[PDB]
Amino acid sequence: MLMPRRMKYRKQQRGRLKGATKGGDYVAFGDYGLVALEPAWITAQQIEAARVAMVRHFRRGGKIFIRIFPDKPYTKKPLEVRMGKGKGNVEGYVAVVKPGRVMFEVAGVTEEQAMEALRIAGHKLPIKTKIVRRDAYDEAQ
Amino acid sequence: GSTRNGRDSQAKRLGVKRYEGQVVRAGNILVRQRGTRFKPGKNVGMGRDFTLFALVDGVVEFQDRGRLGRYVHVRPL
Amino acid sequence: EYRLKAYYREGEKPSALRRAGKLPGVMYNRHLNRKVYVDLVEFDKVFRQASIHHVIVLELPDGQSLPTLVRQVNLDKRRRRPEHVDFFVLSDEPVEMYVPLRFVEIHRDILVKVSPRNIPEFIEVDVIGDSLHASDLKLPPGVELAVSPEETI
Amino acid sequence: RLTAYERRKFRVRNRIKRTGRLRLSVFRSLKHIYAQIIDDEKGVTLVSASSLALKLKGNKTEVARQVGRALAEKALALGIKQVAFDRGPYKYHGRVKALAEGAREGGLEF
RNA sequence: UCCCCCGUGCCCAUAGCGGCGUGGAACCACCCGUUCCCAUUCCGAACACGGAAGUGAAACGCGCCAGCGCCGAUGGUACUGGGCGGGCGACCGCCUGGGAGAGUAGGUCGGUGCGGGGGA
RNA sequence: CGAUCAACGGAUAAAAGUUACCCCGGGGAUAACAGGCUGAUCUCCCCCGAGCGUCCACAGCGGCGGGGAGGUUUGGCACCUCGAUGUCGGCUCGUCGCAUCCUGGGGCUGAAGAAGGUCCCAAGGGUUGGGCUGUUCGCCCAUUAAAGCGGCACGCGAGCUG
RNA sequence: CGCCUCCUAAAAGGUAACGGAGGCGCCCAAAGGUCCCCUCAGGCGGGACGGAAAUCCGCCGGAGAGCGCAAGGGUAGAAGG
RNA sequence: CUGACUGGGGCCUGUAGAGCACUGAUAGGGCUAGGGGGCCCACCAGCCUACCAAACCCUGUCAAACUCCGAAGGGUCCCAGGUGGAGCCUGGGAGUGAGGGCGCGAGCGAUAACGUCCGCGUCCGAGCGCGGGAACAACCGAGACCGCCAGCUAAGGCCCCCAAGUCUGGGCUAAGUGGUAAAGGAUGUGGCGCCGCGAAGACAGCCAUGGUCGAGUGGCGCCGCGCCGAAAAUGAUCGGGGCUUAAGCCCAGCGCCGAAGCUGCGGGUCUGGG
Ligand SMILES: [K+]
Ligand SMILES: [K+]
Ligand SMILES: [K+]
Ligand SMILES: [K+]
Ligand SMILES: [K+]
Ligand SMILES: [K+]
Ligand SMILES: [K+]
Ligand SMILES: [K+]
Ligand SMILES: [K+]
Ligand SMILES: [K+]
Ligand SMILES: [K+]
Ligand SMILES: [K+]
Ligand SMILES: [K+]
Ligand SMILES: [K+]
Ligand SMILES: [K+]
Ligand SMILES: [K+]
Ligand SMILES: [Mg+2]
Ligand SMILES: [Mg+2]
Ligand SMILES: [Mg+2]
Ligand SMILES: [Mg+2]
Ligand SMILES: [Mg+2]
Ligand SMILES: [Mg+2]
Ligand SMILES: [Mg+2]
Ligand SMILES: [Mg+2]
Ligand SMILES: [Mg+2]
Ligand SMILES: [Mg+2]
Ligand SMILES: [Mg+2]
Ligand SMILES: [Mg+2]
Ligand SMILES: [Mg+2]
Ligand SMILES: [Mg+2]
Ligand SMILES: [Mg+2]
Ligand SMILES: [Mg+2]
Ligand SMILES: [Mg+2]
Ligand SMILES: [Mg+2]
Ligand SMILES: [Mg+2]
Ligand SMILES: [Mg+2]
Ligand SMILES: [Mg+2]
Ligand SMILES: [Mg+2]
Ligand SMILES: [Mg+2]
Ligand SMILES: [Mg+2]
Ligand SMILES: [Mg+2]
Ligand SMILES: [Mg+2]
Ligand SMILES: [Mg+2]
Ligand SMILES: [Mg+2]
Ligand SMILES: [Mg+2]
Ligand SMILES: [Mg+2]
Ligand SMILES: [Mg+2]
Ligand SMILES: [Mg+2]
Ligand SMILES: [Mg+2]
Ligand SMILES: [Mg+2]
Ligand SMILES: [Mg+2]
Ligand SMILES: [Mg+2]
Ligand SMILES: [Mg+2]
Ligand SMILES: [Mg+2]
Ligand SMILES: [Mg+2]
Ligand SMILES: [Mg+2]
Ligand SMILES: [Mg+2]
Ligand SMILES: [Mg+2]
Ligand SMILES: [Mg+2]
Ligand SMILES: [Mg+2]
Ligand SMILES: [Mg+2]
Ligand SMILES: [Mg+2]
Ligand SMILES: [Mg+2]
Ligand SMILES: [Mg+2]
Ligand SMILES: [Mg+2]
Ligand SMILES: [Mg+2]
Ligand SMILES: [Mg+2]
Ligand SMILES: [Mg+2]
Ligand SMILES: [Mg+2]
Ligand SMILES: [Mg+2]
Ligand SMILES: [Mg+2]
Ligand SMILES: [Mg+2]
Ligand SMILES: [Mg+2]
Ligand SMILES: [Mg+2]
Ligand SMILES: [Mg+2]
Ligand SMILES: [Mg+2]
Ligand SMILES: [Mg+2]
Ligand SMILES: [Mg+2]
Ligand SMILES: [Mg+2]
Ligand SMILES: [Mg+2]
Ligand SMILES: [Mg+2]
Ligand SMILES: [Mg+2]
Ligand SMILES: [Mg+2]
Ligand SMILES: [Mg+2]
Ligand SMILES: [Mg+2]
Ligand SMILES: [Mg+2]
Ligand SMILES: [Mg+2]
Ligand SMILES: [Mg+2]
Ligand SMILES: [Mg+2]
Ligand SMILES: [Mg+2]
Ligand SMILES: [Mg+2]
Ligand SMILES: [Mg+2]
Ligand SMILES: [Mg+2]
Ligand SMILES: [Mg+2]
Ligand SMILES: [Mg+2]
Ligand SMILES: [Mg+2]
Ligand SMILES: [Mg+2]
Ligand SMILES: [Mg+2]
Ligand SMILES: [Mg+2]
Ligand SMILES: [Mg+2]
Ligand SMILES: [Mg+2]
Ligand SMILES: [Mg+2]
Ligand SMILES: [Mg+2]
Ligand SMILES: [Mg+2]
Ligand SMILES: [Mg+2]
Ligand SMILES: [Mg+2]
Ligand SMILES: [Mg+2]
Ligand SMILES: [Mg+2]
Ligand SMILES: [Mg+2]
Ligand SMILES: [Mg+2]
Ligand SMILES: [Mg+2]
Ligand SMILES: [Mg+2]
Ligand SMILES: [Mg+2]
Ligand SMILES: [Mg+2]
Ligand SMILES: [Mg+2]
Ligand SMILES: [Mg+2]
Ligand SMILES: [Mg+2]
Ligand SMILES: [Mg+2]
Ligand SMILES: [Mg+2]
Ligand SMILES: [Mg+2]
Ligand SMILES: [Mg+2]
Ligand SMILES: [Mg+2]
Ligand SMILES: [Mg+2]
Ligand SMILES: [Mg+2]
Ligand SMILES: [Mg+2]
Ligand SMILES: [Mg+2]
Ligand SMILES: [Mg+2]
Ligand SMILES: [Mg+2]
Ligand SMILES: [Mg+2]
Ligand SMILES: [Mg+2]
Ligand SMILES: [Mg+2]
Ligand SMILES: [Mg+2]
Ligand SMILES: [Mg+2]
Ligand SMILES: [Mg+2]
Ligand SMILES: [Mg+2]
Ligand SMILES: [Mg+2]
Ligand SMILES: [Mg+2]
Ligand SMILES: [Mg+2]
Ligand SMILES: [Mg+2]
Ligand SMILES: [Mg+2]
Ligand SMILES: [Mg+2]
Ligand SMILES: [Mg+2]
Ligand SMILES: [Mg+2]
Ligand SMILES: [Mg+2]
Ligand SMILES: [Mg+2]
Ligand SMILES: [Mg+2]
Ligand SMILES: [Mg+2]
Ligand SMILES: [Mg+2]
Ligand SMILES: [Mg+2]
Ligand SMILES: [Mg+2]
Ligand SMILES: [Mg+2]
Ligand SMILES: [Mg+2]
Ligand SMILES: [Mg+2]
Ligand SMILES: [Mg+2]
Ligand SMILES: [Mg+2]
Ligand SMILES: [Mg+2]
Ligand SMILES: [Mg+2]
Ligand SMILES: [Mg+2]
Ligand SMILES: [Mg+2]
Ligand SMILES: [Mg+2]
Ligand SMILES: [Mg+2]
Ligand SMILES: [Mg+2]
Ligand SMILES: [Mg+2]
Ligand SMILES: [Mg+2]
Ligand SMILES: [Mg+2]
Ligand SMILES: [Mg+2]
Ligand SMILES: [Mg+2]
Ligand SMILES: [Mg+2]
Ligand SMILES: [Mg+2]
Ligand SMILES: [Mg+2]
Ligand SMILES: [Mg+2]
Ligand SMILES: [Mg+2]
Ligand SMILES: [Mg+2]
Ligand SMILES: [Mg+2]
Ligand SMILES: [Mg+2]
Ligand SMILES: [Mg+2]
Ligand SMILES: [Mg+2]
Ligand SMILES: [Mg+2]
Ligand SMILES: [Mg+2]
Ligand SMILES: [Mg+2]
Ligand SMILES: [Mg+2]
Ligand SMILES: [Mg+2]
Ligand SMILES: [Mg+2]
Ligand SMILES: [Mg+2]
Ligand SMILES: [Mg+2]
Ligand SMILES: [Mg+2]
Ligand SMILES: [Mg+2]
Ligand SMILES: [Mg+2]
Ligand SMILES: [Mg+2]
Ligand SMILES: [Mg+2]
Ligand SMILES: [Mg+2]
Ligand SMILES: [Mg+2]
Ligand SMILES: [Mg+2]
Ligand SMILES: [Mg+2]
Ligand SMILES: [Mg+2]
Ligand SMILES: [Mg+2]
Ligand SMILES: [Mg+2]
Ligand SMILES: [Mg+2]
Ligand SMILES: [Mg+2]
Ligand SMILES: [Mg+2]
Ligand SMILES: [Mg+2]
Ligand SMILES: [Mg+2]
Ligand SMILES: [Mg+2]
Ligand SMILES: [Mg+2]
Ligand SMILES: [Mg+2]
Ligand SMILES: [Mg+2]
Ligand SMILES: [Mg+2]
Ligand SMILES: [Mg+2]
Ligand SMILES: [Mg+2]
Ligand SMILES: [Mg+2]
Ligand SMILES: [Mg+2]
Ligand SMILES: [Mg+2]
Ligand SMILES: [Mg+2]
Ligand SMILES: [Mg+2]
Ligand SMILES: [Mg+2]
Ligand SMILES: [Mg+2]
Ligand SMILES: [Mg+2]
Ligand SMILES: [Mg+2]
Ligand SMILES: [Mg+2]
Ligand SMILES: [Mg+2]
Ligand SMILES: [Mg+2]
Ligand SMILES: [Mg+2]
Ligand SMILES: [Mg+2]
Ligand SMILES: [Mg+2]
Ligand SMILES: [Mg+2]
Ligand SMILES: [Mg+2]
Ligand SMILES: [Mg+2]
Ligand SMILES: [Mg+2]
Ligand SMILES: [Mg+2]
Ligand SMILES: [Mg+2]
Ligand SMILES: [Mg+2]
Ligand SMILES: [Mg+2]
Ligand SMILES: [Mg+2]
Ligand SMILES: [Mg+2]
Ligand SMILES: [Mg+2]
Ligand SMILES: [Mg+2]
Ligand SMILES: [Mg+2]
Ligand SMILES: [Mg+2]
Ligand SMILES: [Mg+2]
Ligand SMILES: [Mg+2]
Ligand SMILES: [Mg+2]
Ligand SMILES: [Mg+2]
Ligand SMILES: [Mg+2]
Ligand SMILES: [Mg+2]
Ligand SMILES: [Mg+2]
Ligand SMILES: [Mg+2]
Repeated sequence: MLMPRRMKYRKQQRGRLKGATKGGDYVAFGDYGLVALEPAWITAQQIEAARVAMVRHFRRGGKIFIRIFPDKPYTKKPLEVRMGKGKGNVEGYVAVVKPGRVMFEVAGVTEEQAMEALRIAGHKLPIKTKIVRRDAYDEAQ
Repeated sequence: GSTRNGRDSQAKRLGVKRYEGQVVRAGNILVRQRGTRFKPGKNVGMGRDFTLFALVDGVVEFQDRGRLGRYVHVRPL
Repeated sequence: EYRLKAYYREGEKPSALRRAGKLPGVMYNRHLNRKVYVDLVEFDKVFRQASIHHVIVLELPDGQSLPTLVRQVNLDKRRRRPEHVDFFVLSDEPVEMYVPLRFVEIHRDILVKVSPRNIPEFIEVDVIGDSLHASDLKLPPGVELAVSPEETI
Repeated sequence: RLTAYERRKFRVRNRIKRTGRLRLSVFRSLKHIYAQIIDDEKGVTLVSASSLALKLKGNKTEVARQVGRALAEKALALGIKQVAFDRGPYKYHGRVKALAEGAREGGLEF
């Protein structure tokens, strides 16, 4: 499971999920990528669930690129406590993902293997996704 | 938490007090700042807390000199 | 070895053009700068095989067949579609641009300056735990390396 | 980068220009010595004297004293009395000191 | 009015780093000494003075070079003042006015004022 | 000059507890019950298919993750009620929902038969007596076709009990 | 529970929560005035004891050092030695 | 005449966005100070690593307390328009110092609450007066001095309840969808595309790649409107009746109905000017 090794600040404010993706919008490392279609907080558990599913489906071969990282701390108050008395404790980490962001790539596999592995990985994620392949537009960037 | 945090200090109301083209009298405070964000130009003095004040009656003029800094002048009438 | 029809535009709103299935763009070099537009499906079919490497000849309604190169494609992040195209107009001077690579990972377009008349199409490289640098390129006659000498490919 | 010479020149002259007077600027080469009276507000030179133009030859400290007298005599005909002495990178001593006393003996207020 | 040098400004890298060439007639510098004025937490290195045997090697000035650095359009986009809509929500569209950052083409090995010395 | 007048615009030079023996003025400006909004918690249903199942992902199962429904639990909030909305269990009397415990009808089965497992349809009728404990709950005894789960101010004290 | 710094704070100022992070209740007789002089951290190479790191020499290095104590602003054309 | 508001001009700012120059975070690869073992060998070192990892190089990202950048706006001054139950000065009299909903920008909360805490605006409060929204403080329309059996409009409507079109033209839906929900699933349906194979006789059927077969057919993409997914407790229902080339949805027209808004006619009253 991913998380930053060091942090300047333990807790962050809940920001905003506005706008299309800032960076990471084109396939850059692999041959087939999974692209987000709507914004969400993607937790570290969901990232690992998707990665392991591709590893199992890629028996022997395959190399997987994870292009998102959960750097944002996620906070929760303990059960049965009232409002107030400070911000809740850190319970996990999420990655802020906006539409157009390429989340995963794969390489070293056939086309059939890539489409099935990325399809299963998407079922582990809380958002609608699409599968893309590297094209001239990605190389033009 | 609600025990570790909870402190702050009063706001200081810093910034430029008179802008370019305004007519000022001698002694008028022109800038409140921490350090030399603006530098004293012609007919401008600096106090011990980097406050810029006019030395003569006149018109405020702002100037940017690149690597030499930003200057505030008072041009006499 | 590619052709495409381009139409001049003056003041039509680019959002209006895109709703009509068109693609706003610009063409320029150190002498000219003209606003144009092209048909979106026609450009897409050419660009998938003619990337920033190959020359595209634009047919204008003024009777001039200008040989251009794509310098920039601006994509619509949400819809993964091109919203603007920059066309660099070729001339007699040498030009730096990205030629394709032929393998038989790190890069897919090695940058070299070259004349328009000696643009090469294939750069074949023969491929455990090692690495391939750009220093091992064949470098056919007519080009000069426009990258760092120690780039890994 | 700056040298001790360049830092010294700036440090002395920035103090002088703060006062808003006319600055008496002195340049001292291995051979000669030169003096200008400068108005920084307009950026023009009012009067200038040197041992090169006057063809003064002798002991350098003696030469510099006569250059100060000539600059002082030149200054008063133009209605200047009050100036500020700008030593630049030079210590107030020797040839530069001799020029200052010569200017003061000629009727300059500094 | 032309050119070279010396001093002092302004604009504040389009002015810079780096590479190559060049200048001693004049100026400037290095240089020769340390009795004298003055000086080194030791040292004439620095600061200072007295000079003219030598040299433009160093420094400085002046030229050429776009490798780096800096400047940088047009076009399009993001965002947005105002006016209207959609979506269970996260959020998203349309009209009207404004409009980046990055990237591209490209530009740049400064510009200019005052004074002084010399030559044409 | 004498200030942890630090509860730092500093009631006196000088000051702690307890009340189920309690009292008055007020508040639904504010808690405990019930309702309400919400649904983290709770119950149920789906998606994905790693893997189990002699062989075989899907007879029966479903790692890691994902999407919902319900409004029975524990909470969050403090919106009507503090010039009063009686609060557990039992008794009596019911009535409704179906996510069905039995009885009726079906598909599949890793269904020979008999007996089961699982899902679909189905709310007409039914769903026992007793020991322990104030208990709800639960355990136990003897049975049964079966000994269902919930709502109705956790139904029901101007109906009883206490 | 008073005071200082940053964020929240929506590019003037101001702006709340038992919101997110840290400090203060001193000190200095020079750590004050003025005049004069000087310029860092770091890296690379060389040098008895001597090293990761003492003191010495050369080169690059524009502020990444320092400025009594938090943080921010400022600052070598000094506010630093 | 100085006001809110507006026009021109200058100056001030570090948010949105963006970026990686600083401070932190961070993915893949290359090169390697130093690590784990290692062929070892302590006489002495290189080397092996499909195990880490400093700097550096390439590619690729993140930030309320990061910034090489940087808007739209906002603030302020000067000049100009602005005569308004505008502004400024002096004094008398207060009340208020429990707010609330909605929209946008944030924090807290679980990106829950008819939740809580601020900022900018708005309305209710005090407009529980009026029209629409079935009913309904704050959603839409609109600021009620009085009278009229006059007229035009607003939001919203024009099949009946119920005032006005069973109006006109083009298209879609078959689910009573319209008239209450997601991931996911599907030869529903209509419209457009990209490709493939086709009397170099194809897909299906039939005898086994060959004959039989004689006009098309197969694979993907997008769009509109629908279907399943979909279980709660007194009696049901879109407000009701009812509605299917609609009385549903989408596009375009003309007309009408519709308020205490506006106009017409008459009257009262406040302020200012003749
Ligand atoms: K998904
Ligand atoms: K107090
Ligand atoms: K008692
Ligand atoms: K009750
Ligand atoms: K379900
Ligand atoms: K009560
Ligand atoms: K019951
Ligand atoms: K059965
Ligand atoms: K039944
Ligand atoms: K019990
Ligand atoms: K006026
Ligand atoms: K960075
Ligand atoms: K303005
Ligand atoms: K309000
Ligand atoms: K369809
Ligand atoms: K009247
Ligand atoms: Mg928040
Ligand atoms: Mg967020
Ligand atoms: Mg980027
Ligand atoms: Mg949270
Ligand atoms: Mg809190
Ligand atoms: Mg929390
Ligand atoms: Mg994103
Ligand atoms: Mg703290
Ligand atoms: Mg404290
Ligand atoms: Mg605060
Ligand atoms: Mg304050
Ligand atoms: Mg403050
Ligand atoms: Mg300011
Ligand atoms: Mg001071
Ligand atoms: Mg001086
Ligand atoms: Mg010079
Ligand atoms: Mg610049
Ligand atoms: Mg001696
Ligand atoms: Mg030289
Ligand atoms: Mg362009
Ligand atoms: Mg541009
Ligand atoms: Mg532009
Ligand atoms: Mg906007
Ligand atoms: Mg707009
Ligand atoms: Mg805004
Ligand atoms: Mg706007
Ligand atoms: Mg615009
Ligand atoms: Mg831009
Ligand atoms: Mg730009
Ligand atoms: Mg240059
Ligand atoms: Mg006292
Ligand atoms: Mg007290
Ligand atoms: Mg105390
Ligand atoms: Mg005290
Ligand atoms: Mg107190
Ligand atoms: Mg006080
Ligand atoms: Mg106080
Ligand atoms: Mg106070
Ligand atoms: Mg007391
Ligand atoms: Mg007292
Ligand atoms: Mg006492
Ligand atoms: Mg007491
Ligand atoms: Mg007592
Ligand atoms: Mg008590
Ligand atoms: Mg007692
Ligand atoms: Mg008691
Ligand atoms: Mg008792
Ligand atoms: Mg007792
Ligand atoms: Mg008693
Ligand atoms: Mg007693
Ligand atoms: Mg009593
Ligand atoms: Mg009492
Ligand atoms: Mg009492
Ligand atoms: Mg009482
Ligand atoms: Mg009472
Ligand atoms: Mg009261
Ligand atoms: Mg209440
Ligand atoms: Mg109240
Ligand atoms: Mg209370
Ligand atoms: Mg309560
Ligand atoms: Mg209660
Ligand atoms: Mg209560
Ligand atoms: Mg309670
Ligand atoms: Mg309650
Ligand atoms: Mg009630
Ligand atoms: Mg629910
Ligand atoms: Mg839950
Ligand atoms: Mg649950
Ligand atoms: Mg399944
Ligand atoms: Mg198996
Ligand atoms: Mg099987
Ligand atoms: Mg869910
Ligand atoms: Mg459901
Ligand atoms: Mg639910
Ligand atoms: Mg309930
Ligand atoms: Mg409750
Ligand atoms: Mg509570
Ligand atoms: Mg409340
Ligand atoms: Mg409240
Ligand atoms: Mg009563
Ligand atoms: Mg009563
Ligand atoms: Mg009561
Ligand atoms: Mg009662
Ligand atoms: Mg009771
Ligand atoms: Mg009871
Ligand atoms: Mg009982
Ligand atoms: Mg009971
Ligand atoms: Mg009972
Ligand atoms: Mg009973
Ligand atoms: Mg009984
Ligand atoms: Mg009972
Ligand atoms: Mg009974
Ligand atoms: Mg009974
Ligand atoms: Mg029942
Ligand atoms: Mg059923
Ligand atoms: Mg049965
Ligand atoms: Mg049966
Ligand atoms: Mg059987
Ligand atoms: Mg079944
Ligand atoms: Mg069935
Ligand atoms: Mg069933
Ligand atoms: Mg049933
Ligand atoms: Mg029923
Ligand atoms: Mg039923
Ligand atoms: Mg019995
Ligand atoms: Mg029993
Ligand atoms: Mg018995
Ligand atoms: Mg029993
Ligand atoms: Mg017994
Ligand atoms: Mg018995
Ligand atoms: Mg019993
Ligand atoms: Mg019992
Ligand atoms: Mg008993
Ligand atoms: Mg038990
Ligand atoms: Mg039995
Ligand atoms: Mg039994
Ligand atoms: Mg039986
Ligand atoms: Mg109920
Ligand atoms: Mg109840
Ligand atoms: Mg109860
Ligand atoms: Mg009960
Ligand atoms: Mg009950
Ligand atoms: Mg009850
Ligand atoms: Mg009961
Ligand atoms: Mg009862
Ligand atoms: Mg009861
Ligand atoms: Mg009773
Ligand atoms: Mg009872
Ligand atoms: Mg009763
Ligand atoms: Mg009663
Ligand atoms: Mg009763
Ligand atoms: Mg009883
Ligand atoms: Mg009782
Ligand atoms: Mg009792
Ligand atoms: Mg009793
Ligand atoms: Mg206090
Ligand atoms: Mg205090
Ligand atoms: Mg603001
Ligand atoms: Mg400002
Ligand atoms: Mg501010
Ligand atoms: Mg407040
Ligand atoms: Mg407040
Ligand atoms: Mg507190
Ligand atoms: Mg606070
Ligand atoms: Mg701090
Ligand atoms: Mg402290
Ligand atoms: Mg303090
Ligand atoms: Mg002291
Ligand atoms: Mg000090
Ligand atoms: Mg000091
Ligand atoms: Mg520093
Ligand atoms: Mg400290
Ligand atoms: Mg500082
Ligand atoms: Mg500094
Ligand atoms: Mg310096
Ligand atoms: Mg941002
Ligand atoms: Mg930027
Ligand atoms: Mg990060
Ligand atoms: Mg790396
Ligand atoms: Mg970023
Ligand atoms: Mg952000
Ligand atoms: Mg960012
Ligand atoms: Mg900051
Ligand atoms: Mg920022
Ligand atoms: Mg006016
Ligand atoms: Mg007044
Ligand atoms: Mg009165
Ligand atoms: Mg009064
Ligand atoms: Mg009164
Ligand atoms: Mg009052
Ligand atoms: Mg009051
Ligand atoms: Mg008050
Ligand atoms: Mg109060
Ligand atoms: Mg209050
Ligand atoms: Mg209240
Ligand atoms: Mg309140
Ligand atoms: Mg209000
Ligand atoms: Mg408030
Ligand atoms: Mg609303
Ligand atoms: Mg609201
Ligand atoms: Mg609101
Ligand atoms: Mg809102
Ligand atoms: Mg908001
Ligand atoms: Mg906030
Ligand atoms: Mg909020
Ligand atoms: Mg969210
Ligand atoms: Mg809310
Ligand atoms: Mg309400
Ligand atoms: Mg509220
Ligand atoms: Mg605030
Ligand atoms: Mg507010
Ligand atoms: Mg406010
Ligand atoms: Mg608000
Ligand atoms: Mg208001
Ligand atoms: Mg209002
Ligand atoms: Mg209001
Ligand atoms: Mg109203
Ligand atoms: Mg009002
Ligand atoms: Mg109303
Ligand atoms: Mg009302
Ligand atoms: Mg009412
Ligand atoms: Mg009311
Ligand atoms: Mg309406
Ligand atoms: Mg109404
Ligand atoms: Mg109504
Ligand atoms: Mg109705
Ligand atoms: Mg309604
Ligand atoms: Mg209403
Ligand atoms: Mg009403
Ligand atoms: Mg309203
Ligand atoms: Mg009205
Ligand atoms: Mg009337
Ligand atoms: Mg009409
Ligand atoms: Mg109309
Ligand atoms: Mg209207
Ligand atoms: Mg009618
Ligand atoms: Mg009709
Ligand atoms: Mg339909
Ligand atoms: Mg149906
Ligand atoms: Mg349906
Ligand atoms: Mg229906
Ligand atoms: Mg329906
Ligand atoms: Mg559906
Ligand atoms: Mg359905
Ligand atoms: Mg259905
Ligand atoms: Mg239900
Ligand atoms: Mg029709
Ligand atoms: Mg009317
Ligand atoms: Mg009216
Ligand atoms: Mg009238």
